[PDB]
Amino acid sequence: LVYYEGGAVCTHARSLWRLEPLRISWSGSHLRWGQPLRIRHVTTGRYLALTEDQGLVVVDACKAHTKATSFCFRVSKEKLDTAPKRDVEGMGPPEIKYGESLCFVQHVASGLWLTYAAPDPKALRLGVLKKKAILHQEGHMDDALFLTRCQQEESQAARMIHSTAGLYNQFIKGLDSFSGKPRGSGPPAGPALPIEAVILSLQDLIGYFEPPSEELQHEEKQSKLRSLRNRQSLFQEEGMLSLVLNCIDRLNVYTTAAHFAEYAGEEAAESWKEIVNLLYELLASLIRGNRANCALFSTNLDWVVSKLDRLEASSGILEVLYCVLIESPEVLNIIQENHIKSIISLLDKHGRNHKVLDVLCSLCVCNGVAVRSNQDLITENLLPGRE
Amino acid sequence: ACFRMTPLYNLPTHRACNMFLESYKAAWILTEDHSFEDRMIDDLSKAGEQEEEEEEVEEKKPDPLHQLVLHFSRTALTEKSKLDEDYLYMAYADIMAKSCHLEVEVSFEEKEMEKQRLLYQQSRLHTRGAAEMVLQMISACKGETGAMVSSTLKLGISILNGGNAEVQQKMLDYLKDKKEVGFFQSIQALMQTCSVLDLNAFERQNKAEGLGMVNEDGTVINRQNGEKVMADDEFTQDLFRFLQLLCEGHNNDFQNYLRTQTGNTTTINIIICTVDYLLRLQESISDFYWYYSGKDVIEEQGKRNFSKAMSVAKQVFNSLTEYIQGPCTGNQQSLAHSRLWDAVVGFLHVFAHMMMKLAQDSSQIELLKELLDLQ
Amino acid sequence: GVQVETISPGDGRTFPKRGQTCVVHYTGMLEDGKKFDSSRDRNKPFKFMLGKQEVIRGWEEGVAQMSVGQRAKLTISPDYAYGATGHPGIIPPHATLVFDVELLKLE
Amino acid sequence: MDILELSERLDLQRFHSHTLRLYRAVCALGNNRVAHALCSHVDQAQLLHALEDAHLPGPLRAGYYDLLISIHLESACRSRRSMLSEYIVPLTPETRAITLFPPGRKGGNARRHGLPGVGVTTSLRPPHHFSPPCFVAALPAAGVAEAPARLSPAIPLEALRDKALRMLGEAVRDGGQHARDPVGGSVEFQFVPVLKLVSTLLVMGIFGDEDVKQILKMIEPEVFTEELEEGLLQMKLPESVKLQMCNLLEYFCDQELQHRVESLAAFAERYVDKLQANQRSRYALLMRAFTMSAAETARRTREFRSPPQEQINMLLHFKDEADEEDCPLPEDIRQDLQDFHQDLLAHCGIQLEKKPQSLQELVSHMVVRWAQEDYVQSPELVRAMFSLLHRQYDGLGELLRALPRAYTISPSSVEDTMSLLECLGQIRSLLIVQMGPQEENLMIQSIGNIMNNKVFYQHPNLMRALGMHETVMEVMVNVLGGGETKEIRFPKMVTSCCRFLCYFCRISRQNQRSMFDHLSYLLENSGIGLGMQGSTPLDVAAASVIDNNELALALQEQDLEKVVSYLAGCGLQSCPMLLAKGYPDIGWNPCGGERYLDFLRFAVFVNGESVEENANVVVRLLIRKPECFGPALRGEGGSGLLAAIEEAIRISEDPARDGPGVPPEENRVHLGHAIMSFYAALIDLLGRCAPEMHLIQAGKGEALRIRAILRSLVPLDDLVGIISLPLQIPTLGKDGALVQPKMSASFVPDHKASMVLFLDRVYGIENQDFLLHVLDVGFLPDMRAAASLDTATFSTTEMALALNRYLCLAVLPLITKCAP
Repeated sequence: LVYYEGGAVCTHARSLWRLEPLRISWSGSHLRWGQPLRIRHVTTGRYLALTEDQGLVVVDACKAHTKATSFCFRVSKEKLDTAPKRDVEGMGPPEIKYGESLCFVQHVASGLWLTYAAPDPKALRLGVLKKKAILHQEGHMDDALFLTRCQQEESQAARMIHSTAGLYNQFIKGLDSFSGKPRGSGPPAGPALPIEAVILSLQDLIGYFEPPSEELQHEEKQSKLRSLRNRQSLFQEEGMLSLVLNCIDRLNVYTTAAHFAEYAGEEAAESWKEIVNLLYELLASLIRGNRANCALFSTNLDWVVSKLDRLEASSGILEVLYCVLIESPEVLNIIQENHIKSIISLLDKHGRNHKVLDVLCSLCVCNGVAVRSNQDLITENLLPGRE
Repeated sequence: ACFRMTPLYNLPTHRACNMFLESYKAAWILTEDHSFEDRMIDDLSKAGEQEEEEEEVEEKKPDPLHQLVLHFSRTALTEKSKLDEDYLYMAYADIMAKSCHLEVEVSFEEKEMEKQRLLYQQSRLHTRGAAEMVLQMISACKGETGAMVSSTLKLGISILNGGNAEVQQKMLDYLKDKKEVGFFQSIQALMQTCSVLDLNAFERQNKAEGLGMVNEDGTVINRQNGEKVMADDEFTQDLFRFLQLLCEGHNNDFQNYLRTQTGNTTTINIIICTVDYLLRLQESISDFYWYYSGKDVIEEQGKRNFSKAMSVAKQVFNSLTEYIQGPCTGNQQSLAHSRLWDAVVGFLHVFAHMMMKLAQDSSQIELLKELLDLQ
Repeated sequence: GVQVETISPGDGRTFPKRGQTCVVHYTGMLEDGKKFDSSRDRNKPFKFMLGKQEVIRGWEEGVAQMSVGQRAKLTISPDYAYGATGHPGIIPPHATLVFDVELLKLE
Repeated sequence: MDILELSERLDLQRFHSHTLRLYRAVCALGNNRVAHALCSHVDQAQLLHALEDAHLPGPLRAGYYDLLISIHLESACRSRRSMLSEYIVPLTPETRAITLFPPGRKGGNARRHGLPGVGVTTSLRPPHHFSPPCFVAALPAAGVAEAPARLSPAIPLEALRDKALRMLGEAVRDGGQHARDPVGGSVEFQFVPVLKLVSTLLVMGIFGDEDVKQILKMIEPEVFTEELEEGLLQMKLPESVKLQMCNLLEYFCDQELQHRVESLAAFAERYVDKLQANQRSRYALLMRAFTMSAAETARRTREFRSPPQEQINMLLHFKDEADEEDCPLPEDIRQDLQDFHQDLLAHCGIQLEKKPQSLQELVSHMVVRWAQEDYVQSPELVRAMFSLLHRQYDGLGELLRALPRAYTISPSSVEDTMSLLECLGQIRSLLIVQMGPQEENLMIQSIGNIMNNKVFYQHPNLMRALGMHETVMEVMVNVLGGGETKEIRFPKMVTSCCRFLCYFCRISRQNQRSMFDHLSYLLENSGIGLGMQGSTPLDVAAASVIDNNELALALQEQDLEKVVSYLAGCGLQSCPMLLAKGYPDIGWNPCGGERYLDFLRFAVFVNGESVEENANVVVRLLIRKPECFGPALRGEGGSGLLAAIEEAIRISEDPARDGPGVPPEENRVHLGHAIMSFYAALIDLLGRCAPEMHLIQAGKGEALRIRAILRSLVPLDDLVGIISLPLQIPTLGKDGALVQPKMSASFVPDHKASMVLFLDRVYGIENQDFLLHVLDVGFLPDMRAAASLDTATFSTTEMALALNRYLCLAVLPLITKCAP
């Protein structure tokens, strides 16, 4: 469904759209009033379309058939459509400007005009900023739409989110297929998982989210930090974080690569550990330095602590927890004795690591504020034993 | 009440001492003038022994003033949700702004000499990144009015006074190479915040002054509150004077940059924003004139409020004039297609009627003169 | 309870009386052998008046049996001592306490 | 092992350093209990040995230094630094002796500065408090959060300071030798810890005059000689060491400023004594010479007629010498002030050799030379050095900014002022840490102690200078923000935070204005207050606005719009705690609506008169959002106000509608009472918004419009019906056991009083027939009821008292008005 909305959605990716002219050649030509085209949602990959059953919607490419998905930009609602323009080679005249032209979107076949539905009862009571978009014969003055540029970084991020979501959902589906089915003394007999693609995507995304070097000059480093924060926020809003968590859970159900192999096979078992480590690293990269993304774990902190004992990705899980604790006071407030004891047990079981001490230190104080309960719990649990 | 007003000798000692503290502070310390800005700037500008090393010429290490400018630019560039107030930045910006200007017939020789001295004093700053720091702080404020942005604007005006082409070029080059929308977004937000005459606030202040209740502490008759009507007039004049100075000298490049920013993903038209503020001010002035229309004689507070409004409108007119002068044809066309005509119509109406009214009473001659100069 | 074993003898004639301040040096160890307190490290003798309840029962009764110049080892069960609640950070719950106490003087 | 083996054993070194870091974290920010616990794991002997140990690695050395500071010194230094900004100077002979410059041959203006940090300081700083570390002590039986807060562990300060001086001197001497085996492996690891300890001790006030002199000589002997070895400033140092030097110089500049303030206070004492004597003599002269000339005599008396502050200002207004003659004071008294002013200007350096010869010159040259010698890579050091430079260049402005925080008190008030200072120190400490039950008990105890203290009443300007109300607001709002959405934490502490702020506004207008300035922010946090029982930030705002026409007129629109939006939301949905408790679901929240309505009442109506400026706006906003009016008065499909009251009475009678009907507090909400109170408050607000008679008479169109709008909203018949509505009355039955109505669940006379006010201000009573109608229907029955209740059993009943108040307040005055 399509809505008019205001707020952070303007910064977000899901408000992004791509214009695709029908002609393949010179598709990058200057847009022209009355030019038929298709409107694609970058992240989902879906195309704006008119469907008899649900009117204005976004549909898949397979369903798109150039009559539902064909739209044109019109300077004025008055419609003559006496002569269709001829196909033109080259870039052509620069008719439509960014941020200046007022454009009405018209569905070519029906001739209907894109417009807001108008509030349904109790919507005005809520005051919600969402106004469903419809195709209507008359519409209103206000229907005119400005077109605004999108940064290359953000467009690339939207496309990357589309591809990553598709790949990771396919991977999750492959896992769920044999979740409860042991292959036995035989193959799993299901579609091969995309292990190499997942590994490469994780590596590329980690490099994508890598923080700027400390040796870097201050202004450039600040610019990189901004870009990184915006990119983290976009991925989070489109839900890649939750997808990573789901993949991690599906992989965690299996204790070891052999236990994984009994369900998926050795050829995936070798990459199991690499994939879990890469997933934890990607999670840490996404949430590192991001207050909101680190705060999200207030709802599920047990998700991180429960997994600390696991050997395969101990360091990655610990880094994730360290990032969360440095960033989010909320987590500190919701800490409990069970979590503190689990971390102390991590010291006992995995040896003397100063990173655990740094985690404990972060628990005590955040941004000039001390948590007395956490301080006292750490003291009472760790110190008196003296071992 | 006066009988109860005790002679100070009856007053307890500690209360009297505190009263003496406030009185001495106001009468003596504030009245005392001490100028350390020029000396401080010279001391910081001087770099010592670098010629003695003779490698410092190849190295070009910053001088102390350059380092301070770099520190403030670092603070501005630092990524933050909000710009925290820095009394240090405020004080140092005041010091530099003072140093630059450091201000009945004058010879051409003399005028040229003062121009040259001001250019040197401005060079002390803009050779050391002061212009870039000013732009960075305006971008950092993100449209929130404050003492920080006031000091930044004052510094910019101080370095730009006389239409310094070199400062203009530095600012424009920095903006074009950075390609950041935050600067003009902040300017637009600041204009939107800039206030106009409010008849309700004027009436409330009049009621308060009329009451003039005695304060329980001591006695304060007719107590006065901070000016409600157009309190940010100094900030408004500073902002529009900064914008004017940027285009001063018929700098077509910066004029066209204000109209549109080609490289940037989004564009803001400062000329149209100025026109909108002028229209709002004109509406306020028209309403306030209507309020005083039946009344035979405007009172003193009304005269002061008119004077503030007309000074602001004068600065706005000068800024628009400076945008279009040179001439800049694009700015001319934009204004021709803007609402400036409606603003001029309202201003002419107010001018005519207030002229006729003010002519009637001689005490209103100064306000009439200001009105005529505004026309 | 309190078990007292003489490390070094005292005078054998002077014993603390109620309302009489006892000045001591002590070194505090848990039964495992870990030291948690010592007045000698601070270099300042610890003074406590008998019968106020400033110190734990173990100290009260054990010093009651001691004499001037006497050095003794006092073993105090948790019941005498801080007990199940313990002394957070310092002493675990249900910890027997071993003290090396020298009764320097009475005042 | 020997801990020195960690030089080669690096992993253990990192682990132990981070262990010390953890110790510091757990004892951080006032956890004195944890500090006492840590005293066992790391003892005083260990810490001192580490301080003196040359062979330790730098991480461990610095960690042990910082651990010592955290356990023993950090909290004390924090409290002292918090107090240092203020300058409360008692009037004593010690204060009197203070002079800008120290006695000598040279003239005060040209006469050489005294050494910083040396002399007499009379400003009040609360003493430090420490507790010995003992682990054999009896465990308090009292439960946690009730026991008094533990003090920081004790450390022998005289030994520590002597040791710090000796170690700093040895470090200076060895740095002079430029040896290749520095303590900690670096000049930084050597110098930084000692300097931090010394600065902490200075701020804490441990060092005396002679040791301050020793430190000053270590810094620079030539400048600080009083009437070879190389000083730290000349040594050549890394940036961190320079930063510690900057902190020390900061302290000494603070001391110079404090000395200036104290000297000014002493001069004020002496000068005020002289001026008071002279003024007394002059008024004796006047009382003798009134016979000579009446007019000039009266003109001179005008002085004594002026308030004392004006008299002082007039007497001091003789600087320009143009107003010299008008000032009555003699030339000698004037000259004393002139000489003091010149001496103060000289002290600040305003009056204008290579060798510095002064702290200001030393600091300025040192900063400039550092910047010239190297491009500083530490922004913290850059900020510190340039800030200190600014102070040296403009001391006088620094004094100007410090003066508002200077206050003079009699020595008699010293003990109470110190108690207040302690309480304020605890409150300030509470800011940094997250709130818990113990911190709440402490905050409440401190607030109660402050209220008990007289200085809180006698010296409100001192409280405003101290910024104590702002601290209370910050604590309150942090607690409201924490768990804001889910449910309100520490309602008791928030209630105390009003009682304090709300009383503080009551004390003085200037306090009320100061809280008015933050009004909006209080209103931003108010949203939860509707659910909140007891005092709330909305009540704080009401105190800020109450009975001050100036503040009411200064009040800005957007605040009223925000209140009206909250009120609408109350009219639109129900509160989620009543549903959680099981209360029957309804559309709207009458309780929160009532809260916002009485706030608007206090805003609009002041001292017996309506403020039309706010009232007209309130009416416009309410008509724009008619949900505030209630589901009754809705318009389409809306039951009238009288029917709403009747339905509320039926609900009150019927349980499962008043409440869940499945209360230790007994304040449990009763829906009928809540609805009736909401409507009564709305009617009262509208009647108060109603224009005044004299405006009506003048014929002002806006006033007529407002009255017509109010009349359209509320018809007269509904008001008369509500006034006629019966009120339950106490009776005796079944052995005479008093059957007495429950007020919180029943219709009450105040509900009728609101309607009476509306009728008087809006509709009025002009005709005998209507007056008689009202009397027969509603008033006379209630008066008869009150009189009948005027018996021994019933006289003190709550209903009888309510009826008497309702009558005297609303009805009887109206009958007196309509008597003709």
